Amino acid sequence: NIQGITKPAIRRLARRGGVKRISGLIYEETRGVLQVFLENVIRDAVTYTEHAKRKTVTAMDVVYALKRQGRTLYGFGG
Amino acid sequence: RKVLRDNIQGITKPAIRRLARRGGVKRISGLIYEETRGVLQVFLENVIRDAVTYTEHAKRKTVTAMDVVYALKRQGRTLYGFGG
Amino acid sequence: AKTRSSRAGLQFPVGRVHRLLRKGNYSERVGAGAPVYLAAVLEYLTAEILELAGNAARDNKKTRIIPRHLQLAIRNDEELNKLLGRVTIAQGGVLPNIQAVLLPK
Amino acid sequence: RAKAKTRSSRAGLQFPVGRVHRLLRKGNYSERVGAGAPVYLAAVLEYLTAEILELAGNAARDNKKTRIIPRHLQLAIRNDEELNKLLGRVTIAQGGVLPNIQAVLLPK
Amino acid sequence: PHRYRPGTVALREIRRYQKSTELLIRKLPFQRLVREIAQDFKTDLRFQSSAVMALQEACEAYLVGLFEDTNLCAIHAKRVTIMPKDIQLARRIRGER
Amino acid sequence: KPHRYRPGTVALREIRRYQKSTELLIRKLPFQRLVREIAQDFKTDLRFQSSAVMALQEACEAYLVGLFEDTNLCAIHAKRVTIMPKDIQLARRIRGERA
Amino acid sequence: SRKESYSIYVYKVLKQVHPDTGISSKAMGIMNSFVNDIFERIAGEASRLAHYNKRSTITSREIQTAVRLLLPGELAKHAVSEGTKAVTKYTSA
Amino acid sequence: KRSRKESYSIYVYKVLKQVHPDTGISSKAMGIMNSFVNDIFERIAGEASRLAHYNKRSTITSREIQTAVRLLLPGELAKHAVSEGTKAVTKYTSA
DNA sequence: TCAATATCCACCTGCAGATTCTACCAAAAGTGTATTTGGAAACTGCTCCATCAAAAGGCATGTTCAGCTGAATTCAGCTGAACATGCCTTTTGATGGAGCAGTTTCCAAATACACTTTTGGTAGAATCTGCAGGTGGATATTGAT
DNA sequence: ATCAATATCCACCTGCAGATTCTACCAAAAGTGTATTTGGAAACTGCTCCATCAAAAGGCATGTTCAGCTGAATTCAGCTGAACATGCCTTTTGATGGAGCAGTTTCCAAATACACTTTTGGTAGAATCTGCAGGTGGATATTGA
Ligand SMILES: [Cl-]
Ligand SMILES: [Cl-]
Ligand SMILES: [Cl-]
Ligand SMILES: [Cl-]
Ligand SMILES: [Mn+2]
Ligand SMILES: [Mn+2]
Ligand SMILES: [Mn+2]
Ligand SMILES: [Mn+2]
Ligand SMILES: [Mn+2]
Ligand SMILES: [Mn+2]
Ligand SMILES: [Mn+2]
Ligand SMILES: [Mn+2]
Ligand SMILES: [Mn+2]
Ligand SMILES: [Mn+2]
Ligand SMILES: [Mn+2]
Repeated sequence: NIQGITKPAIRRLARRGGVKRISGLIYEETRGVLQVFLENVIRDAVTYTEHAKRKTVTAMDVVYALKRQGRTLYGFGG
Repeated sequence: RKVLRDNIQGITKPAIRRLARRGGVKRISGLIYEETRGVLQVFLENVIRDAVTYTEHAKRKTVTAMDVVYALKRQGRTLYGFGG
Repeated sequence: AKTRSSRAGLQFPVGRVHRLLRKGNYSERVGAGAPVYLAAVLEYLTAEILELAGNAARDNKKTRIIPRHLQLAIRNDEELNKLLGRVTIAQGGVLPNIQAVLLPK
Repeated sequence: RAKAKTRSSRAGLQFPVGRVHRLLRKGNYSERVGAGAPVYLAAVLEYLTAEILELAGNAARDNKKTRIIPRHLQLAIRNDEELNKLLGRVTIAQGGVLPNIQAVLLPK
Repeated sequence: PHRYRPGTVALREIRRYQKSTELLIRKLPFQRLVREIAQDFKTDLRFQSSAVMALQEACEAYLVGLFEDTNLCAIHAKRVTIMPKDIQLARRIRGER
Repeated sequence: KPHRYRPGTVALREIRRYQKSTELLIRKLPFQRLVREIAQDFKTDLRFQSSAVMALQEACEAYLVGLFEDTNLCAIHAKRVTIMPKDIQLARRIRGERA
Repeated sequence: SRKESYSIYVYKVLKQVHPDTGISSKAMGIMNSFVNDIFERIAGEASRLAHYNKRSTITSREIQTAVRLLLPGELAKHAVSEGTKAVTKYTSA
Repeated sequence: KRSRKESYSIYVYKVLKQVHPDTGISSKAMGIMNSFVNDIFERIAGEASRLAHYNKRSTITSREIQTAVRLLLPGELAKHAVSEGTKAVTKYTSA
């Protein structure tokens, strides 16, 4: 399912990053990182969720989580 | 009090090499010394500035070790051992 | 009769800032000018970003400030960039920049 | 009246439930503080200082020392993934660094 | 029958993407991925479309930021190709590893 | 025919040595003057708790030591073994200190 | 229900620098995050300051010192200005 | 005169004897231990606080301190911390 | 340099989705009074910071020398970009319906208060030892041959 | 391989610089009795959020060619480590004078309470508008010959 994050997109991401030449192994490497990122943040959000005794993760739950990871995001409530 | 100047040379080549060693550095380029003094300069400045601000706001003429601790934590370099 | 904001010569809700400073457990008691001062500073920085952002828009022959414009406004100013270095602006994109060693010939 | 028992003893803890409870109030965190908020917070702090003194005191034994010092506290922390990640941005005065040398640096 | 030399289109894509801002991961897949991990933490959850968007923005930002530090590491090694070594190196200095 | 350690052997000896110790490595007095010089260039007639000058040295050495590790990681990545300014600046840039 | 924000004020301050310019809502979102953030930073720092100094109250004095520790060299100057000014006025009326 | 100043030294020490009866803690080492106790208290207290605020709740119950603890601590460290927290609490309330 | 294939850049043009705009209500944000209290003055007890003196040797500073790096080249094997294809997974819109954040009150349990007694801590004494700093003697490493 | 030259490692001492254990107040827990306040809580209700279609492109998955990028291998000037001589200056030890934290007591400007009294800011619809996005048409930028 993470495989869903296609080579082409990982390619685009790198491009905006200023990368000109990608190594074949860069793909499976990126997915791993991407997963660890989504796992650490999603886990945090859901904890905030579960705390508010809700069954719905709200954008604030992400924002708050993201702020705990030192990944402050602007545009969804703070 | 005599005038203080060029004290950043107090950080001798011997010393900086020693530090690199604890940092597990085998071979040291010749320019590393002046670069290091540069980095240390800024590190100190940034940490003293903040500490000395915590002092002024306390109407004090003495920089307490706590000022430095609060200063360091603000800088993201939490220190243990003086905090209390 | 007159709102503290209009009195402080401010466009920001002094009264509101004050309520919050009180609400968000910061101190036990809140000075009477802190809500003013703080609201002054907040307004300033806001005006500071908006002008640089609006200037970013005019340079794009656009008259409405979008996120791109706020990202280009910030990342291009040492001060604002340092103050917001660990913040990410959604829909902001990135400053165009390509490392030399990557150019042709 | 009745004989004074401490909340700590009621809780089966060594850390000061009373003191922790006060620090909570006087600390400007929330407006009101539940009864089991200081009991739970102490318990966790008591558990953690015990998890690192166990590890620290071993580092001390491994070095023929009977008195734990900062070095020991460092090796205790920097060797336990869990604790190291936890204190991964804290620096221990007088604690040194862990003995580690990149391979490519040794003679061949 | 024309053909652009290796790297040229690549630079073009760099110029095109640093200029735009649209998200670079297909929405569906991503959302499916988010929900998949979420299930592993608490079951039968719901997601504000905006919370999913929040995550994809954050996540794409992260990845791009990391691709930059990575590229700089590849250049340091006198290369122009980013490879696992580089993401690794960068992430370690970043202190995520 | 005097004995002579091949270059790089004393280094390793010094590494193995300093990682085992925890003593500060910069001389106290030289470093106290640097603190006092820098400080007074922000505000005058300042005074320092002995404890405070120490808090700062522990902090700097701690910082420079740890910086050198990343710096060594960089040199190495360059298929080198000698740290050079390039390395320190790449570390600090990625470190997010000053990109 | 009600869900207050800085929107009006942002937009108000906007017309004072670019009466001619408008603003996407998405942009207005980012502008709030911003004010909330900085508001939180300064407030939090001011909160600590009082504590370090065992003071029961956060005054504009903390809010200033808090702004110096928090804002980049040049930005801080102006901010301290605007703040000191905005108070001096308010208080003499 | 020389106003007294609180510490966590006493308890760090008690706990020390609990795990290593024969081991003693130096002074600087105890100096660290306090920083740690304080430091981690602050982290938990704050998140606990922040958490309550997010949920328009004026009180920090033990339930706050718990979520706080799961966000702050990692892996087992958290699991054990909670086991211990919960335990120590019901025992308290359970008379 | 000449020639050809694609890119890019402009100036328009025209809906379509957002945006300013045009009205109205509870929740705040001022007011007027009364009460309460934090932390600024003033003063003074006393810690401890800045200094100065002196002696001793641990180290920083400079210099000689040459091992073995880092920086250059050269070279070609093959990893990864540019492409033309082929087709299926994602994007886009409406429903339709169920789950569920969000309110809305009740109110039994849980906190905050006021302050009165009770002790656990903290600040110096009095009492103790782990081990720093030395010394030798194995053991283990390096580096020449 | 084998010494010969050093450096490292371990255990054996033992006074004393710090860590323990005592002792003795008193700041602040713990007890009680007495007002708030909190936030679960059984019902209810309009959003939001999944599901389900259901087509249409895009956009991604493939298999080709070959350009040129990354290593591997070989070189070698000279940078940087090791070893030494020389003697500077940081350390160590102490003793002193006061600059200034800190501990106590006064209380007055200032912040908090309360009770109301007005004004706003947020919430829905109501009238435009700014670009996005598509369309030539004209130089650009590449790249091959
Ligand atoms: Cl004030
Ligand atoms: Cl509780
Ligand atoms: Cl790799
Ligand atoms: Cl360099
Ligand atoms: Mn044990
Ligand atoms: Mn008082
Ligand atoms: Mn000399
Ligand atoms: Mn040579
Ligand atoms: Mn080499
Ligand atoms: Mn070829
Ligand atoms: Mn007792
Ligand atoms: Mn020894
Ligand atoms: Mn004086
Ligand atoms: Mn209005
Ligand atoms: Mn357009």
